[PDB]
Amino acid sequence: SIEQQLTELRTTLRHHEYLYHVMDAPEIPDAEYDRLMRELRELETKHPELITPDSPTQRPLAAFSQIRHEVPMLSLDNVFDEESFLAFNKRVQDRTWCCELKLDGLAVSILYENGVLVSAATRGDGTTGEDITSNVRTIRAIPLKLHGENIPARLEVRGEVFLPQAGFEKINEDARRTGGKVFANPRNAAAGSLRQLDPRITAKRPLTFFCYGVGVLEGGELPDTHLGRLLQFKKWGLPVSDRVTLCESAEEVLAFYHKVEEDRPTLGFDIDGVVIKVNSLAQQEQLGFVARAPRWAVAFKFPAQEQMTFVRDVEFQVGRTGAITPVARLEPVHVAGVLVSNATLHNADEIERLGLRIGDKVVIRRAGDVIPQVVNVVLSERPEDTREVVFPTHCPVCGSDVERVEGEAVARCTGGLICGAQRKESLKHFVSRRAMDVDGMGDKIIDQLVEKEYVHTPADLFKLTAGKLTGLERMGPKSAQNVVNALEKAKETTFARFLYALGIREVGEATAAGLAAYFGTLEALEAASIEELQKVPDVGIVVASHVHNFFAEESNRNVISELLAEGVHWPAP
DNA sequence: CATTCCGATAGTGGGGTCGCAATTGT
DNA sequence: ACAATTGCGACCC
DNA sequence: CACTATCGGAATG
Ligand SMILES: NC(=O)c1cc2cc(Br)c(C(F)(F)F)nc2nc1N
Ligand SMILES: [Zn+2]
Repeated sequence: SIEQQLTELRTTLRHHEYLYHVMDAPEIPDAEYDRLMRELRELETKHPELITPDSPTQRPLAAFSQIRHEVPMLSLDNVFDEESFLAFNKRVQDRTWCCELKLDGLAVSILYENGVLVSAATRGDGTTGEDITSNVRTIRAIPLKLHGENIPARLEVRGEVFLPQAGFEKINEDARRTGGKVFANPRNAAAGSLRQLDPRITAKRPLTFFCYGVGVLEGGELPDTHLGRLLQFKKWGLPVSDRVTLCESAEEVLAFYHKVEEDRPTLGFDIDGVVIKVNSLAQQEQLGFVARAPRWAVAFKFPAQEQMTFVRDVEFQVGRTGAITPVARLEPVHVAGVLVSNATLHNADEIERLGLRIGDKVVIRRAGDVIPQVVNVVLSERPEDTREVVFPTHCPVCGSDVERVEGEAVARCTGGLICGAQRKESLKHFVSRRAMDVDGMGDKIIDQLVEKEYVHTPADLFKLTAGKLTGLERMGPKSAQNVVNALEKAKETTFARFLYALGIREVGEATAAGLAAYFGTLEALEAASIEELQKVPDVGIVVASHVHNFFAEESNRNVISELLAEGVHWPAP
């Protein structure tokens, strides 16, 4: 019953608050609480007459919980120049543009139920995000209540939370006065603001919001035009950029891009491109989505700001597949709002292309306004003393022979199971967000688990007890029990995540999804010949043979039978 | 047909902010 | 002792 | 978050 449903929710919420007052605790540390507050708002908005004056929603810091988005929040593929846009355009035609500023903030999804704001979440991994409702409620530009006609029963508004330049500078002024923490740039400051435990701190940071999209939608009368939906949003009280434009050709899109580039300094806030999307919702549904991103939109980026620094060293790091990746250690320099000290160098071939020597002066940028990249050596400034970058012929960790197969770029450690670096990075991978998802298990504790020889394969993680853990460096009684707990909860996975977690060569997230959908179960998968494997969409000789060799080797079957015995499971399909 | 091209994925890599709890300090 | 500082890892881009 | 070497399969002559 719904009367029964409300009291049950209200009673546990007031239990939590009473436990909190009585322990004079610094916060309700249980994620249950923010979740139950969400469940109770939903139910109460759904039955507005049954709301009581002293209901917990009518009003204690609480730990952040999570929100699943049935409609994924994905990424945008990038284009960096006019010719790449044209190739985007042709790809669309071959399978009207609404043109928008790409606000530099973070993505937030806000669920209104019957027009009443009920939750807000971050993107997370696309499916599951952080519940940040309490922080979002504080944002002046986001209404608690929609107003107007044909408001849908359920409307999930997607948008960008950002901090304008005057608000960023305001907060840094406050920090400088009161000896507080000074922020590096508006993008990373906006993300931080939204993750405060304490909504009252978020409230003093002048975050604003612009809508760009819809998630779930049930009821209402929205048009089939995306701009049309953005104008409806605005009729309902939601903030929408004054700059959303319709373009009828690729040439008009290019003029929009150049005009926004020219006007960038006058906007009052930061942006990192424009977003170009298929305006028609029915043309968007026909174009669909790749694993990572829609086929009907790109981000068209502006050129990234460059700076000069010099390379102090080049180190070679060992990956889980044995890959040896060079990394430049740079003299720290500021670039577009952040301190850059490192950049990948990809491979031996790239180093040769740059003709990079240790000591060289280099041009550096944040690729796509994010990730350090080395552009080129400045040869005319090369110092009298520089040193040759020698690629490792022996694994810097375990000592084994490095092998590079004829005509391929990547050089590997041949140590396999004896390599500690490989051991460590296979576990970091096993445990990662998109695989087994074990909270708390990062590089340091994995580094010790392996160094101390406590874990040899993944099933060993499930045997660790809190006592075994407490004794480690930077571990203790509470963090030990948190890890045993996380490991317990992570046993319930999915067939795809499990396949992904094993680190079969060439089998990453999308290919694991693929084998899982096709084979249904692990025994089918295990019994496949190289030939039935090649039937799976996007599985070819190379993937077939890795999948086959892997399941063929008893060690690998035992890893799995062991993880199965430690209690790892997923739903029968 | 062999060959080249291209869409998409796998497997690497970066910096900032902040919560929790280990540790240091008082 | 408990209070301040800070290592680590989650999570934003 | 990006780069891009690679894979698998579609386009070319
Ligand atoms: N950062 C931005 O301002 C922005 C981000 C978007 C992300 C996605 Br995913 C989309 C999609 F169209 F795919 F939903 N649109 C967007 N539009 C925008 N203006
Ligand atoms: Zn090695």
